Amino acid sequence: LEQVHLTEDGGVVKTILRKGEGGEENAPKKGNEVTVHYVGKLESSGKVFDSSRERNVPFKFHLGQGEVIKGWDICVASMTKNEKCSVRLDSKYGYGEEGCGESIPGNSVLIFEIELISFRE
Amino acid sequence: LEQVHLTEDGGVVKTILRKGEGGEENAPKKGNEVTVHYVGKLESSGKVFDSSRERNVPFKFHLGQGEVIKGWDICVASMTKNEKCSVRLDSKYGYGEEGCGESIPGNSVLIFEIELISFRE
Amino acid sequence: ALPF
Repeated sequence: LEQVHLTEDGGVVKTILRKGEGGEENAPKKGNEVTVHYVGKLESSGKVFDSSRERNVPFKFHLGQGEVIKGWDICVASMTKNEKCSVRLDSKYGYGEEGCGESIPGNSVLIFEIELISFRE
Repeated sequence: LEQVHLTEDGGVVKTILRKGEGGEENAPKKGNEVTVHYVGKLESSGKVFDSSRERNVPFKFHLGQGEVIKGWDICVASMTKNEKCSVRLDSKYGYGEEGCGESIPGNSVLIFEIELISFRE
Repeated sequence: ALPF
């Protein structure tokens, strides 16, 4: 499968597992509310740290508005409706040098499987 | 203004600045999508680390589902529609011993001003 | 792990 480098630094690399729908109407625009399912794990250990699939509650955010880690804003902006991907985030696009809480060490690479379910204005 | 302790350890303490609307129809329930505006700062330094008012985008999450820090799930569950509060969170209800990212050190007390705008099932 |  093709690996799409969404930044020139190789810090956000998206592999498409399931192609979504084409057509301009099926790609989200900045500001749109996106609804996703996701599973995030540490690249090093493969340990899952957070998953919307756990609670079975699709997660919603406003695209490009800094509501989520940068790598998600970048990754989801590249997706189309029904697309499923695996994205590799360098720590720069995740939780950085400090990490976050108990489960994410400083300088961690993260891997997220992200499905774009739907979006609206 | 009266301070309401929402936990018994004094780790989540809400002060209502603007009373919301009365009646049960104006109080959110577990699972509901709530829409809020917020501004968060560190108590120690007073520095703001995040704000939905900055981009002028009301922030949405699913109540009581762990999409946000524990202190928010506790605080917002106590609010009614149109209520504005300030809430003081001990690190136990925020980002704990490790903190999160560049702006939030380990063991940081957080202060948020939170406005509950609306909610739905 | 939000917001931060």
